[PDB]
Amino acid sequence: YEAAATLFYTPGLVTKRSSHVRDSVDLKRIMIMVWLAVFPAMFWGMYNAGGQAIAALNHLYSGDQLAAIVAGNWHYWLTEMLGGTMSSDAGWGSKMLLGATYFLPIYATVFIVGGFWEVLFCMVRKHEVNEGFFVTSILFALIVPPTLPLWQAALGITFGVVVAKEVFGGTGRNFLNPALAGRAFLFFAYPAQISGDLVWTAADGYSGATALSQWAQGGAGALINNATGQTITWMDAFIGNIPGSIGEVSTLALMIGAAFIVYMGIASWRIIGGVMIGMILLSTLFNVIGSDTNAMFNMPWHWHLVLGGFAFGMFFMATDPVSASFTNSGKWAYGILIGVMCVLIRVVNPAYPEGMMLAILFANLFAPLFDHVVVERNIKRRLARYG
Amino acid sequence: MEHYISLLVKSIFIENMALSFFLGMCTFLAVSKKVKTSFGLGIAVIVVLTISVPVNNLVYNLVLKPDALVEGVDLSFLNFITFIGVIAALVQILEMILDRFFPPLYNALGIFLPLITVNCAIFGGVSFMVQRDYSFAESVVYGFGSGVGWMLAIVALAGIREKMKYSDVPPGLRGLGITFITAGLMALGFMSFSGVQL
Amino acid sequence: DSIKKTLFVVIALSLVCSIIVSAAAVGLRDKQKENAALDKQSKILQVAGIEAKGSKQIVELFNKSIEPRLVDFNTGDFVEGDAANYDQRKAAKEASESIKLTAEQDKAKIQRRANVGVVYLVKDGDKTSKVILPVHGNGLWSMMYAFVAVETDGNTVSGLTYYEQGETPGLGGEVENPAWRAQWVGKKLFDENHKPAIKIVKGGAPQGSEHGVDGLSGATLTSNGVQNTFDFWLGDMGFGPFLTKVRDGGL
Amino acid sequence: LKKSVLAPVLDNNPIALQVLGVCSALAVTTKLETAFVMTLAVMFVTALSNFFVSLIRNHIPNSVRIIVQMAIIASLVIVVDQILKAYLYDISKQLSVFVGLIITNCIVMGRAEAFAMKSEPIPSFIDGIGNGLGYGFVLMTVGFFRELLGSGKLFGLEVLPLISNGGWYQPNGLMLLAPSAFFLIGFMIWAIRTFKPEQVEAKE
Amino acid sequence: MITIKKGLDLPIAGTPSQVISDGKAIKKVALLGEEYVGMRPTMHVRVGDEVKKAQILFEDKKNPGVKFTSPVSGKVVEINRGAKRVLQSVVIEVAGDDQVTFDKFEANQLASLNRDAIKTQLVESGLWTAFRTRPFSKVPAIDSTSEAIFVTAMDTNPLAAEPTVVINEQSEAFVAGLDVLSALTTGKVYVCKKGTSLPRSQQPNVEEHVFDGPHPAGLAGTHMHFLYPVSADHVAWSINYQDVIAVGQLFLTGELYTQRVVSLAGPVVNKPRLVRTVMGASLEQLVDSEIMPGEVRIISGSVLSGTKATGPHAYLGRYHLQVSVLREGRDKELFGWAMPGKNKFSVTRSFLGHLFKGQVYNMTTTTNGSDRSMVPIGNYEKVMPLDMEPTLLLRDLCAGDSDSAVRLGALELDEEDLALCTFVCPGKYEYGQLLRECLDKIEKEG
Amino acid sequence: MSTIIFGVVMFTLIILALVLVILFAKSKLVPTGDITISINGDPEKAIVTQPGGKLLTALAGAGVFVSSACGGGGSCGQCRVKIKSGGGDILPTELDHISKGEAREGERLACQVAVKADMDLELPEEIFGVKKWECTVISNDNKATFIKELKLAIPDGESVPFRAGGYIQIEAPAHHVKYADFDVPEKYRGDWDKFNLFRYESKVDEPIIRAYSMANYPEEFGIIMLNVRIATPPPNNPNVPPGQMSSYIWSLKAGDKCTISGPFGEFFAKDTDAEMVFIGGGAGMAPMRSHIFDQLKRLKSKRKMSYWYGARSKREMFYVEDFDGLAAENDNFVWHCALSDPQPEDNWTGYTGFIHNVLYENYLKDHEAPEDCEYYMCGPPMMNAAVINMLKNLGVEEENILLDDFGG
Ligand SMILES: Cc1cc2nc3c(=O)[nH]c(=O)nc-3n(C[C@H](O)[C@H](O)[C@H](O)COP(=O)(O)OP(=O)(O)OC[C@H]3O[C@@H](n4cnc5c(N)ncnc54)[C@H](O)[C@@H]3O)c2cc1C
Ligand SMILES: Cc1cc2nc3c(=O)[nH]c(=O)nc-3n(C[C@H](O)[C@H](O)[C@H](O)COP(=O)(O)O)c2cc1C
Ligand SMILES: Cc1cc2nc3c(=O)[nH]c(=O)nc-3n(C[C@H](O)[C@H](O)[C@H](O)COP(=O)(O)O)c2cc1C
Ligand SMILES: Cc1cc2nc3c(=O)[nH]c(=O)nc-3n(C[C@H](O)[C@H](O)[C@H](O)CO)c2cc1C
Ligand code: FES
Ligand code: FES
Ligand SMILES: [Ca+2]
Repeated sequence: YEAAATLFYTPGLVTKRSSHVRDSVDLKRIMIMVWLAVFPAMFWGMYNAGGQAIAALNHLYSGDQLAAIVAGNWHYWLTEMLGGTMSSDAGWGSKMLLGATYFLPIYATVFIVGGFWEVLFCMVRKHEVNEGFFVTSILFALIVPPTLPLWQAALGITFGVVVAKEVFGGTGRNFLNPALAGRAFLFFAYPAQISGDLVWTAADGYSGATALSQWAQGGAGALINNATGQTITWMDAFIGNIPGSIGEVSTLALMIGAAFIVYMGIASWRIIGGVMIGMILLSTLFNVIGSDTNAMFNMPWHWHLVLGGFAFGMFFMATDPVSASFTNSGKWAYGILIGVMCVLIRVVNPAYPEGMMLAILFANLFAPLFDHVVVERNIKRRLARYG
Repeated sequence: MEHYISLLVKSIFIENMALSFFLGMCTFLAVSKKVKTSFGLGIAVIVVLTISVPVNNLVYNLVLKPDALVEGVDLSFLNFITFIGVIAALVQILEMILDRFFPPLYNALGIFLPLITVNCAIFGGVSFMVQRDYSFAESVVYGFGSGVGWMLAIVALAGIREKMKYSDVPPGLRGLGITFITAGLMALGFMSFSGVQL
Repeated sequence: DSIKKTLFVVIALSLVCSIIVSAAAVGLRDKQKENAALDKQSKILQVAGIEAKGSKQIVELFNKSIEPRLVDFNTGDFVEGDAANYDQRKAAKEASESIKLTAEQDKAKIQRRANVGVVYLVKDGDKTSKVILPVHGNGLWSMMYAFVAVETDGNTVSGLTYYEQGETPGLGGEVENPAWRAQWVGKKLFDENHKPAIKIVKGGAPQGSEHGVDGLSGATLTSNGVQNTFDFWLGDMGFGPFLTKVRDGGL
Repeated sequence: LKKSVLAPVLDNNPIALQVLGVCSALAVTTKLETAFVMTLAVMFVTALSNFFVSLIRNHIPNSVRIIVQMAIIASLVIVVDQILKAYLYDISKQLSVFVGLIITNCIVMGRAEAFAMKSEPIPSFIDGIGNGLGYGFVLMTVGFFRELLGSGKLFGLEVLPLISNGGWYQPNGLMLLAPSAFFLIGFMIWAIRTFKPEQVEAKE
Repeated sequence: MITIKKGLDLPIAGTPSQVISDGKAIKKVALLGEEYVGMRPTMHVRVGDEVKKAQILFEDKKNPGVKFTSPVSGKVVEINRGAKRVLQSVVIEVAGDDQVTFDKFEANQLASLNRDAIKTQLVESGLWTAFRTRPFSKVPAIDSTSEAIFVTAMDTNPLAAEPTVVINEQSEAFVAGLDVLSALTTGKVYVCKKGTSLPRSQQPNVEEHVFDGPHPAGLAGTHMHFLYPVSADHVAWSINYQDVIAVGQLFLTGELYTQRVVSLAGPVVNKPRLVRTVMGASLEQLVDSEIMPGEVRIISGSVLSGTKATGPHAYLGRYHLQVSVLREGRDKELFGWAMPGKNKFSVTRSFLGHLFKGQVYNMTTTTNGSDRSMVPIGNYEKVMPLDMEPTLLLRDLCAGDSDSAVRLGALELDEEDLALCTFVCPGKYEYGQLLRECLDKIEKEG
Repeated sequence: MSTIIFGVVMFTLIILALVLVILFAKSKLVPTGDITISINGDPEKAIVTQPGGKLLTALAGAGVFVSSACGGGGSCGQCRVKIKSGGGDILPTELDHISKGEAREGERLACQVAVKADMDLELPEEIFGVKKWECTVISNDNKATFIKELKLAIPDGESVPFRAGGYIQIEAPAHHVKYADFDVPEKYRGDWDKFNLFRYESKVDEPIIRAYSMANYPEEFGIIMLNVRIATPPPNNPNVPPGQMSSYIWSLKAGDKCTISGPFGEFFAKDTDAEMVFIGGGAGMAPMRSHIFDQLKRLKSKRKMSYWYGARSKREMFYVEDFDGLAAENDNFVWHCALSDPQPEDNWTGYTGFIHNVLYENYLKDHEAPEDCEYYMCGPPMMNAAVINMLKNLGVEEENILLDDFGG
């Protein structure tokens, strides 16, 4: 049937003009390589989502109180049925399963609903179904809290795929990041479900702040894991033993995944370098200045790196080839602006604890302007007749 | 000039003159076909706002504010006529013909002011300066922050549209529709700041 | 000739337009002021708990039951003046009547103090039963204003209404929720030592508490704004002296 | 006669074929009441401005006719603002700057210059009414969606029971923010140009 | 001296052995009509006409005075026309040795000849079509003059012949051609070459320049970009070493010299080597019994910028100096896009093939993937050494923005210059077509 | 009361703002002297205004006002005007409303350019250039069932100056006409009865003016010859109104007066030695006859010529005798005709099918060089489309085919 013949096999075509020999790479391989790069982050996110939920549940409840709670939620009683346990001594398998029962529904809903719009647009416009949706859907599914409603997820992916990408003509035509566009739609339409203390841990009745919401209140002294009463350390933040979005937590896993796609030449190291440069410079400037009241002024760069979605955005979503600048000189400025905006929104803006999404969405507007600035200098050099 | 930069940041980002208050769209969505024109147009708007807002503040405080001319008398209903006339006069001559010194400046941005003389952005800036009890203590912070935001937004839109030549928008959505969608996305991006913690 | 004709026509047009505009503007000024007064009095009556529908009803009830007064914050004692038409916001804005606060005192981030406040006494018969204190402070997105009605003992809140907040609807704008505003009735502003005791309890106040109030769900920054507002205004720098005078009796 | 008033509604819409009069059109459309009042105010101002400009185009000094028409428009807008502040205070408070910004609205100046300067008074008045109706169409059709989906109300009447009132609907936050107006206008233009292909723009 | 850092030496198998051996007998030659840019022929011959060597076959309507002549003596046997009756090729069957003869000179006199005499001799002999013009790669008009002539004494195309081996057989002819070009040049003559030694002309006008690096280093476009940037106001002329040998032989002996030395190489060639053939030879006869069995594609020129040699186009192009043969990859492979390619070539590092340095690939004509929109992962900048913005230039070309392509520098390029950009495109675009279509638009206005 | 001050303040503010604009800010560093704008390079019709204001105001004073919709500003760019004096300021927003070549050679938007220095510019004027002749009809009869010939005498003895391939403009006071009001010979009755056109009628009372080609050629003096085809409602929807002026010309009598005007035209041949080919059909016969006659009798050109005509049946071609005489007097010309609707009683089917098919199959299919000759055509739109498509497929370049908009 058509579905198999277009996905599994290679088209079996030949060159009809110009270069009679072609490079082996293609969009399918590029997108699949990106898609495979987030698997470690996905699996660790599921594990952490299960572990945090189990810890919070066993902290709040015990005995018949815990039994009534588990009997009342389908995630919990399905985990119990499938052999896992909700006891405090649950192994890694039970935590992975409990994280799966949160992640998988979101991923399936996102994929199906986005693919509907993709296929509809491609059919009506007589195109061939593209491949970047595989990356879009998984990134969107990974950058949302464990407790998103499925209808909200569907609305977000609909907005991201239709308004931001398909309206402009599909893959390679848009100028904005679709996953971030959908996340921003959710962010500004339904703030109560994607912010606060109630959404980042999937334990019923549990309410607890997160790392950046705690630093803004009390500095490094306020970083405490209320579920277990221990203090969050830099190693915990780096490994990914902290609450948050599903896939953002593990900086080690994100680095392991991103190393491959940076080595392979798919992700641009220039953008990552620019992001790091901007973040380090602005964070160190704030550290030098200091402040009597704002506790965010004293967070160092190596703490900025591991908290929030900084690593995830920098590695996997600040490097979108279509949204970024097309010139090698402009890529440095693009990354620098992204890092500067992220740190600035983190430190100075009191309304939001994180700023990666807004920073990237802002830099997407000005990347073409950096491209223009570079190309105009190139044109002047040409008119000087030395180019 | 400096009163407090939380005012400037807010007006640049969240309540942006173009992308939030919809001020100046009739030319913002039309002249943004090319970057070269938009750059000078935005610079001209910047200077006109910066000079006009404090001047209208002074005129309002000295003549049109309740009392301030004679006790028990309030001329505040002439605000619209006075503001529009002052905006028209302070440009149509006092720059259009005034800019004889600096010919390379006049041919650079002096060619764009004839279009802005009745643009709604200028009048909206003055009207905001009045509606909110600002002062010459602010003097220029608000006007400059609004003008720079307008210039930045229009230049960014022009750059985006130039980069957009590779797109394949549907025939019915070509032109005004896709421009409106792009402006909406630009505002979504621009919604990232609301204040400053020193 | 040309110049004379253009001057004449401009003269005529200006005269006609000016006459029409001035007549229209001067005719309706009193009605505009009346509309503003009605808008304020409606909220004041609603806070006082007096049922009123219609312009005539609002006017008659406000004239019958309410009595605006001016208070000097430094000594918490009444002063004589045009209490009904006072403009505390403009007084704060101006440089003569008002003062600049210091970073130590500016708990609510209001940055200036009017130096002469206006309070409304609720009267039934010849006596006084309540005093309505306008308080305001900075939230997360904008400045928030509210009226708090305290009984004549100087401790017990009879009601609270936020009438200009501008926060985020559904998340930070819940300060206007009737179910939340109904929690304040019966709470005590001060402890046995006569210091501020109102606390916006994060995660919900204990049931039956005499000082705690439930915090807004997911809006801790606006809860902090409210807490700062009440900390500043209930303190000795705000309405503290006047409230001590009220508690002394004879209001 | 009626062709002049009705054609601008959809054949030559002020905002869907040209880009005039969006500044307030997209800022005062979070409430259907404010949208309706703004539409009526624009109708009033445009009709009377066109009538008065037409009555005097024979003797108007060609050198400075812009000042004359602007003065007429400003006087009319001032009168409208006073009337709204006196009789519809609750709504006039919400409009704020955008009642005044009618002076710089492109529709009022464009119709005055292009049609009133060379048309008979009654035709100019009818043209102003028609252009006002065309403007109001977009105003009200944006306001309907924004209000309904952002607060579950129409003209303030409850239609969708909110969760905060024990209902079932959770209002959308974006509909109370600026980008929703852009998106709605764009998709409106898309639908209009799909059902009337004659208005499509050329690629070159 | 001048070092090209960016580029790509394509590691295709079947590299020729740099030794010249006599080629097979040829019975048919032809003048391809579509390889001359923007020319409208005016046929002077009809099927059955007997033609001498250097006898005019046709001339161009849009370039008055230019004459295209026969490479061999024989009979016109076929005239092929495609859609819209566009000329495809004029075929001549070799017979006899009658030829047209021209003036002679001594090696001492060449540097002092008049430009008009040189141009008349070249136009009459038909060698005037060896020159090409940047921009627009057209044959220069007879009455036009250029201030910089570029001689290409190096070849870096895949499976290309070694120019030194060929030149050392014809040192005197090469020197004479350089001397003639020195009088023609009205300026300087640039002899672009590698770091090895070549016969040298004593004239001050002639300058030798050395280029080092991967493939792009061998293109006249790169040479011009680095030594004499071209524009609408500055046009240079491009010629190659074999044409220079032909010019020298013409001005030395008074008769046209039509021999060529072309490399026959490819994955499916039994014994790659250099073969001594005639100009415009029939590839179907040249490759007879030289290839392995199966379905293969015969290309006139390198695999990067050649022309498929099928039917009416099965003849050696005038500007090509090699023949490449490789198999047709029509098969479908299950999950081929996902395999860990240990034997798959790519300019990126997502295949295992790049780990095995020195590996050589039996490449085919497959298009690895299907057409898609451009997602710029940044391959073009790896292979474009010029001082341009390749991604922006290519997007402008694809969008049809000719007026902006000129700003970004499209006037300096030729279809051979974008060959690597076409090669490494993840979207499988062909950019030579777009560049030519935009250049035609630019040229057809003024 | 006390509104006198309220009025006075507004009055004084307005008057101050107006007088400031009139007085120009107390000092202008421009020359301040009288400056001259010249039109078409001659002193007359020039304008002299002091520096200040757009060039469009000087043009309006000259009476050649140009479209300036949307208040100018480069919004749509219809204000272009050719400027002949030295170069000056050209705004960046004008550089895309005209070609890259026009961006330099004096083309500028007048609504944006301002009167600041002495200027010279060019614009067309007196475009009408009308001179007419009070021509009187001579005779009129049917050449085909839907075509009629018309002869009319000319005052002052001489023929109105004209060129082959041009058109004249004819005027007439129209009235209501009914198709029964005029008659046709018997040989056209055979289908006039079958289609029952007599029942059609039209109502008009306004004057009519239209451009029409002539069938004669310049060497004829004192007479102009032309043919007209009736505009009848299509058989697939007879309710469409008939053609008022066609019915007028078909119904009016001899001795009627119609005035010829604008005999210049806009399409003409040119002197090139290349062979020329003609194809015609129906109403298109007149321009082809004009060209053939002008080249063969008046010019007596040596270039090779040929002509094919596309008729429906024998009932639709006419005056073949003139072309036979042309072929007899000159051997470098040939005549042909084809039947697209052959009828059995015609008893002659020398050529059939559409004109383009016969042309290609008989002549061009074996022609030496189709691209080395020029083509002239006229006829029904679908014949024209077939002919041009056929020629382009045969490979003839664009410039060698000449197309007339009216078709015929
Ligand atoms: C340069 C030039 C040269 C011309 N030369 C000739 C010539 O040599 N001989 C000649 O006879 N005419 C010639 N014409 C006129 C041409 O044939 C017009 O098409 C014709 O005059 C239209 O009919 P009318 O003027 O009678 O009707 P109009 O007053 O133009 O009114 C329209 C009438 O024509 C009919 N009609 C309009 N369009 C169509 C259509 N597409 N199909 C069918 N019916 C239609 C309608 O039913 C209606 O009755 C020439 C015109 C031009 C501009
Ligand atoms: C790519 C990405 C972008 C994010 N952007 C934002 C943002 O702009 N604003 C925000 O409040 N949270 C954002 N988040 C969520 C935070 O990273 C984090 O999960 C959440 O704020 C919980 O609090 P914490 O950051 O203190 O852990 C983002 C997460 C990811 C993965
Ligand atoms: C778009 C958006 C708007 C918000 N608006 C408000 C607001 O108006 N008031 C508020 O208190 N919190 C608001 N929040 C939530 C705060 O950002 C913050 O997460 C919260 O105050 C933390 O509460 P907690 O201390 O209980 O975790 C908003 C969040 C988002 C994403
Ligand atoms: C390295 C890389 C990163 C990508 N990142 C994203 C991303 O963050 N969001 C997204 O929607 N698509 C992403 N894509 C897919 C694709 O580039 C994107 O949809 C483009 O904007 C084209 O629509 C990515 C692709 C690659 C190769
Ligand atoms: S209404 Fe047109 S610019 Fe404001
Ligand atoms: S008509 Fe608008 S610029 Fe000329
Ligand atoms: Ca204040």
